[PDB]
Amino acid sequence: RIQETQAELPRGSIPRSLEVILRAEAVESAQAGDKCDFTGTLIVVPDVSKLSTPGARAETNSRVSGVDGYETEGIRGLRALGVRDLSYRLVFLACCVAPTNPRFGGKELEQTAESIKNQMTVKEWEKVFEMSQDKNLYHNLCTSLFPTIHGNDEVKRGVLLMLFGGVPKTTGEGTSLRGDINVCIVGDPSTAKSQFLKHVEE
Amino acid sequence: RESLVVNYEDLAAREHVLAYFLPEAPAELLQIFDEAALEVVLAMYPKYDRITNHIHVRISHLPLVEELRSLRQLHLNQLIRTSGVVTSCTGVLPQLSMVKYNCNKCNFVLGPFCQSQNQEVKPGSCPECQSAGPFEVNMEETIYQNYQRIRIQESPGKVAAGRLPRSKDAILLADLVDSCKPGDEIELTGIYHNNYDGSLNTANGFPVFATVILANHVAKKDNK
Ligand SMILES: Nc1ncnc2c1ncn2[C@@H]1O[C@H](COP(=O)(O)OP(=O)(O)O)[C@@H](O)[C@H]1O
Ligand SMILES: [Mg+2]
Ligand SMILES: [Zn+2]
Repeated sequence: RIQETQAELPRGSIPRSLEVILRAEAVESAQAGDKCDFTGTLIVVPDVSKLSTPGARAETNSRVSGVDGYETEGIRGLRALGVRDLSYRLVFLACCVAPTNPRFGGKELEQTAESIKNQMTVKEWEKVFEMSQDKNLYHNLCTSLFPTIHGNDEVKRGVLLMLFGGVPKTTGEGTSLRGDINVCIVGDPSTAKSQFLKHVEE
Repeated sequence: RESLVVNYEDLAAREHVLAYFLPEAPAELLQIFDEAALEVVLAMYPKYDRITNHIHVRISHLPLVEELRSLRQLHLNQLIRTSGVVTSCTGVLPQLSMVKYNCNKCNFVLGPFCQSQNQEVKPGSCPECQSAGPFEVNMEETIYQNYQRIRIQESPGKVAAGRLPRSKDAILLADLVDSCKPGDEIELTGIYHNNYDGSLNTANGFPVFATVILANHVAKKDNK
């Protein structure tokens, strides 16, 4: 099940949801919460749902008429004439799924560092390597992540480190060591807490 | 006349494989020959499809002349040629050929079914109302074919040692009817037939089979 993206919504409306059918090799390609592009066809699927009223229906064109004792009326008459409701619903049948905004322009696919690097293009990894070698990268990331926020440098730095996170571990006894930091901003009104959260969300 | 007489001598002289296949499986071979004769006639005469739409091929001068006392289970399903004297002959009866049925529960007319010589065609469901229930012949939309049973016994001159003449039933269809008459001495070509509905399963005795000859060609022995 997918649903309408937020930028597509008209005024006063809830996002429409349609169910897309993925087949043989596209079959695991869209995960919950993923912004995806689906290429395929919009199809109708006969759905069994009525009592809005009797609606459109199909029946034989052959002019049969039940004899006395077998009058083609009621349920026997509907069964004899092959009467069925022509009720349908729209469904997308996707031949192909792609991320809407791809991360690396090269090629998606175990997610090791080399897999991510191979996933890139040449210019993309030029940039990645460049900024990895960037002295003063910490400040540059803080400034390029929160441009419109003045001051609050520590909050920028901490939110950045949250974005990068630590290393999860497992103890021999089975204890799991948390490897990603949590940050809480406490502040007076209008000090841009919601703005930090919106920056990170977007 | 809707019937083409083919000489077996000519067929064998031209093409001997068909002639050798002909008396072993004559039901199939005669079906094929009828279809091909229809094609050749419709090619020669395009307007003849509205006359008969079925051409019968009658095989003539078959060399496999067996007298009635000599037919065995070896001969079953084979094209045989015999001779004898017609002793009885029913009237021309109408037999179902392409039978349309009425579903007498919803009155739908169930499409034409071929009537074989072997068994009664019995419809299954009605295509519309899906009733297995009773049907009836639609006798207005059915097409029929002429039917006639004759009993043919050996000519009394042939039966000789002091023994009794043997007789077989033969079935004449649709052109062969009224080609014989009680008292006629004829040459009968036909399929020695076993499998329709007569097998004595009623424990009235031994499990013996009644046999008939599906006449394919009748040739009287006299002036005209
Ligand atoms: N350096 C800053 N300090 C305080 N407020 C700022 C700063 N920069 C921008 N603002 C503005 O203050 C407004 C209130 O921010 P908001 O996060 O909505 O309030 P709150 O912090 O109460 O959730 C925002 O529109 C934001 O743009
Ligand atoms: Mg707030
Ligand atoms: Zn019916």
